Amino acid sequence: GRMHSAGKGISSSAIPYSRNAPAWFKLSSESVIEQIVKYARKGLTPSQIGVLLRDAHGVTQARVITGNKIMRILKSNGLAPEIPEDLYYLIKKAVSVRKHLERNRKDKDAKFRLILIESRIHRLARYYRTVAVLPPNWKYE
Amino acid sequence: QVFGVARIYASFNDTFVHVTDLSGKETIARVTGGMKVKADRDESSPYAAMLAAQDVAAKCKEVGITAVHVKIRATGGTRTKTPGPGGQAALRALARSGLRIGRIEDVTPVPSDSTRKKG
Amino acid sequence: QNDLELQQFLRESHLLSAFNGIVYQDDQVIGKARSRTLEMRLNRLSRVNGHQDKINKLEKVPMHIRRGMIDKHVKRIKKYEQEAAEGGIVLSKVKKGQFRKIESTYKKDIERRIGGSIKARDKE
Amino acid sequence: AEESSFMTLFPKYRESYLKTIWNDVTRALDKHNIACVLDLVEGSMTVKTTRKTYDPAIILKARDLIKLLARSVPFPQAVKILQDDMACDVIKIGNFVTNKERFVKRRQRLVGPNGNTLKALELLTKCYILVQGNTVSAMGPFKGLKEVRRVVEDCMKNIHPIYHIKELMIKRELAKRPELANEDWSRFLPMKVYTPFPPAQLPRKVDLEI
RNA sequence: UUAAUAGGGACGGUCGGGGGCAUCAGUAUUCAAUUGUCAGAGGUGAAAUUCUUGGAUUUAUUGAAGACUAACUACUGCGAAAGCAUUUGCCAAGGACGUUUUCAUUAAUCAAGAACGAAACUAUGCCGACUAGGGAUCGGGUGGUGUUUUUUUAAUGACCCACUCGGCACCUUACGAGAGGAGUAUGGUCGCAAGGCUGAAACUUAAAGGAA
Ligand SMILES: [Mg+2]
Ligand SMILES: [Mg+2]
Ligand SMILES: [Mg+2]
Ligand SMILES: [Mg+2]
Ligand SMILES: [Mg+2]
Ligand SMILES: [Mg+2]
Ligand SMILES: [Mg+2]
Ligand SMILES: [Mg+2]
Ligand SMILES: [Mg+2]
Ligand SMILES: [Mg+2]
Repeated sequence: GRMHSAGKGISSSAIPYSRNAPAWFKLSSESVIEQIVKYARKGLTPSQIGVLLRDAHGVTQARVITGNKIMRILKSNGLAPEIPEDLYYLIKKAVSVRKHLERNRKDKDAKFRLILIESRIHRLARYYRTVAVLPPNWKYE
Repeated sequence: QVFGVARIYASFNDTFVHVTDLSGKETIARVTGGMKVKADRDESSPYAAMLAAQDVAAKCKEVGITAVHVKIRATGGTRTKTPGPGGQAALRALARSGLRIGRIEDVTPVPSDSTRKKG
Repeated sequence: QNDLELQQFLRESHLLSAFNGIVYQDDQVIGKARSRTLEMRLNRLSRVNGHQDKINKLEKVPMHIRRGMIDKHVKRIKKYEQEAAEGGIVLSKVKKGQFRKIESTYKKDIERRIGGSIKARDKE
Repeated sequence: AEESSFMTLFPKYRESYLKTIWNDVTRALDKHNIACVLDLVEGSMTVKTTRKTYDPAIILKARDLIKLLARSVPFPQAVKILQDDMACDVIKIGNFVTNKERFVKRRQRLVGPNGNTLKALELLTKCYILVQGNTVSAMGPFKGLKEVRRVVEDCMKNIHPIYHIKELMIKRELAKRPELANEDWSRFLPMKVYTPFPPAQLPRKVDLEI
C-alpha cells in the first residue's frame, strides 16, 4: 500500500468509538486552549502539540475535548503555518538530501531517493494549490 | 633429549623433508624426493619420501638431534590444502628411524582471503 | 551432444556403479549390467515412435503389495532428500510428479514394478 | 609421550546417525590403537592417541575420519580414509562468481541431469564426491583428487564438465597404449559524466490549468 | 460531516552483509632486504618452456605494493534492479512495528519521457479478482512465567510459552468462462564421382621406386 515502496504495512491509530470526552476528564475546555497557544508560540507544530497534550495532560483528542481541531483552535488565535506541515517536512527532507549530495557526489542512491521525495512534493504541492491553501504561484524552489 | 624441528612440505608433485633447530632459523639437513629417485614421475611417490626421511634421520643423529617436532604442511594458498602422499610416508619413516616424534601440527598457509578475481 | 558413446556412458553411469577401472565399453561389460544396459538403450529408441501405452507396461503385482512398495520407496526418497536438504548436499532436479531415482531404484529394479510416476494423478 | 588429540564439532542432526555407528568407528580405530570419544552434550567428536599407538601418522587419518563423518559422509565410505592411498580434499567454489543465478546454475552443472554428470566423474576418477553449498567435498586417490579439482574449478569458469569427462575417457584409453606414451596427447584431446542533481518533472495537465 | 484495516506527514525504541566519505585489521600472493644449507625446484599423463652453485626451492626475521574480505554463510538479512559480508567514526536515507498525534481524498494502473544498469549448454512451474491452514524462520509489539541475569554508578538484555502486524520461502487446501514427427522411391534438374603400375610421351624409352 505504500507509495514509492513495496511495503504493505497497516500500522495506525484506532480512534475510539465514542466521540465525547472521557468521564475522568475534569479540566476546563478553556485551559486546554491556552495550553495549545502557549506551545504553538514556543514553536511546536500541531502534531507535536497533540503528542504533548495527550501524553502529560490527558487530552485524548483536541477535537473531542474542546470540540475543535488543533488546527482550527490555533488559526482562531492568529497562529497558522505559512505552509502545510506535511509539505513543510517534505521540503525539509529534500533540502537535507540535497545538502548531502554536494559533499558526496558519488552517492547514486541518494540521487534516487531525491526523485521520490521531490516527486512526492509535486503531488502534495499540486493538491494544496487546487484547494487554494497554497497560492497558485507557489513553486518548489 | 635434544629436540629438533622437522618441516615436512608434502606437495602433489614433490616432498621436502627439512630438519632445523627450535628457532627454525638454522638448517640441520634438507632432503627432497627428487634427490632419491631417478624419474620425474616418481618424485611424489611414498617410496621417494621414505628414502628422504631416512637420509635426514641419519644426518640428525650425527649432529646430535634425537627428537623432532613435526609441522607438516601442503602447498596451501589458492591451491589444495591437503598434504600429499609423501607427507604421511615421511612421518612414518622418521619414527622407524628411531627419532622420537614430539608434537605434530599442520601449518598449511590458509589465506584469510585468496587473491582470485571475482570476474 | 551427438556423441553417442559419451551420452550413453553418462546416462548409464548409475547402473554401472550399482552392478560393478570401470568397464563401460560394450565388449568389457558383463553380468547384470549388460542385461540392464541393453534394455535401457532399447527403450530409449522405442519411446520416439512407439505408442506410450504399449512400449512401457508395468509388471503385474497384486494391489496390497504395490502400495507397500511405493510407500516404502517414497519413505526412502523422503529420508534421502530430507537428510540432504537439512545438510548442504545439492540434489539433481526432478519433475514434480516423478519419483526421484535414488541408488536403490537402479539396484532393486523397483521402477519396472512401481513405475516412474502414479499415472492416475498425472491424468487428473 | 603426551597424547595428540583432535576434536571436531558435529551438527545436532547427525547425532542420531553417529550414535548408531559409533561402535563400528571405535572398532575401526581400535585396529590402530586410537581411542575415540563422542560427546553428545557438546556435540563433539574426539580422537586421541594412546600408549599402544605405534604408527605416528594414523592420528591425522583419524582426524580426517571424524571430519568426514561430521560433513554427512556415510561411514562405510568414510572408513576408507584410513587406507594410506585414500585422501580427502575440500574445494571452495563460492569465490568464482558474483551473480547468484549464475552461481547456482553452474553448481547444478556439476551434478548434471539426474546426477549423471557427478556419477560419471566419480566413476572415472574413482572418487567419492559430494556437492555442498559453497564447497565440493571429494575423497579418493590422489590422482583422482587432482582431476576433480580441475573439473570443479573449470566448471565454475564456464567450461562444461562433459568436456572434462570426455577428456578423461580418452586419456584412460590413451594411457593403455604404450606406443604413444612419449608422444603428447594434446592432438587426440578434444578442443556524459554523472550529474548529482536530477532533471525536473514534467507538470501535469491540471497543474498547467492551475 | 466522518477520520476509510485509502493515501501523505509527525513522534518513540529499534532492524538491516542498503548507500557515500574517511579509518582499522587480517592471513595469503608478488617483490625486495637480510639469512641456514646445498642440487635440483615448479609443470605435465609424459614433456617442452621457466628459475638455479652470482645459492634457485625450502627455513627464519623484517619491509613494501595491489587485490580480497575465508571458516561463521543459512532454501537467512538489506536494496527499485543490477547488487551488498573486516573494525570504528561522520553524512544523510529507508522498512516494519507502537501511537486515544496530524492533513482530509490529496489515490490506482499508466503508452510518451526521465533516473539507475566473452556469454549461453537440460530447464517447467497451469493462471486468477481466490477459501482455510500447518511447520520453521526474520523484524516489531502485548501478556504470562521462571531460569540465565543482578546489588542506590550508568545501562539493562538471553531463553520458554500464548497472542498479533509485516516479510523471505516450503508443504497442503476450497473456489473461478481464465472467453507436424518419422520414413521410403526416383529413366527429371544441377553437382560430385570409376578405372587401368609411376617415370612414360609425338618416343612400347633410362635410372629409381610401387606391387609381387
Ligand atoms: Mg511511512
Ligand atoms: Mg485513517
Ligand atoms: Mg523512525
Ligand atoms: Mg546503516
Ligand atoms: Mg594492505
Ligand atoms: Mg570474515
Ligand atoms: Mg570493502
Ligand atoms: Mg544476518
Ligand atoms: Mg527486500
Ligand atoms: Mg506472516
